Amino acid sequence: FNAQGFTDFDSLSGTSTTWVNELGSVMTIDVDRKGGVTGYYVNNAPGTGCRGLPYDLSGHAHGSTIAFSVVWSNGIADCRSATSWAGYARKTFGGGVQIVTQWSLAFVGKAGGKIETGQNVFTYQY
Amino acid sequence: DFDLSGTSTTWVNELGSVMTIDVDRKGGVTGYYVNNAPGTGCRGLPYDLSGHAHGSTIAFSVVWSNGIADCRSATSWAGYARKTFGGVQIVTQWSLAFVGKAGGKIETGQNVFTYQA
Ligand SMILES: O=C(O)CCCC[C@@H]1SC[C@@H]2NC(=O)N[C@@H]21
Ligand SMILES: O=C(O)CCCC[C@@H]1SC[C@@H]2NC(=O)N[C@@H]21
Repeated sequence: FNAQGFTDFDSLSGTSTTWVNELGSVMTIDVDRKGGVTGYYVNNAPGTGCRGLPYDLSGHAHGSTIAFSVVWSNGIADCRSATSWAGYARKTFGGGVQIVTQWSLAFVGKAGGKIETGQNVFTYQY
Repeated sequence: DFDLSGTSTTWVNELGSVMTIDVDRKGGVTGYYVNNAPGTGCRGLPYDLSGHAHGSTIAFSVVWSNGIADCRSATSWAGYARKTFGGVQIVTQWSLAFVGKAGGKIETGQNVFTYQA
């Protein structure tokens, strides 16, 4: 792969790439030829659980847009939580690459079922 | 409750969208989404869906391109299982990503899926 060449999420078709957000959480995504997204997310987000373990990641990317989800369970830690990202590619004028996302986090607290929301921007890294 | 492994299940939301999901051994989710939301594109044909369920939580993703019709957008839902009075409900927040005349926008809202056997 090359960030120079990056056109849209088609530029990933058949590539392995690592992406860090502003919280230092890292996803390592395998994009297949037909736009299927598999790999692992590492939460390193302060203030939150299940940090620094691999969590299975599945989604799809087409054109400028991408959606993917994690359930926070692998048989090691369970945070009783699932997270979903939808977003679009952004090409930096510096010739790097970004994914701008809204994430939804669903969990069941002492107060029962609840749904927290926010933004992550992931920057391509090697 | 989402701990479904071995079988398909059919869910329908307040917008009258249908999804049918296969939950593997791990808690992985494949299947198709069928949208019929008032005022949206890509209504009535199926789109691939991927995600994961475990315990009282699930998350799944649909890109709206199936080789037939493309609305150049993607949705992810995250949700929690609410027990009603046999069929479990999935209460969810969805984010919808599209690039338009005002570039990348990301709209949000809530969906309740209802089970059917
Ligand atoms: O604490 C939990 O309930 C489980 C881990 C949550 C990590 C969240 S997902 C939203 C945000 N983005 C990240 O990369 N980390 C946090
Ligand atoms: O209009 C588009 O960009 C493609 C179809 C999107 C359908 C949305 S996804 C959120 C909401 N929930 C549904 O079941 N349908 C709409």
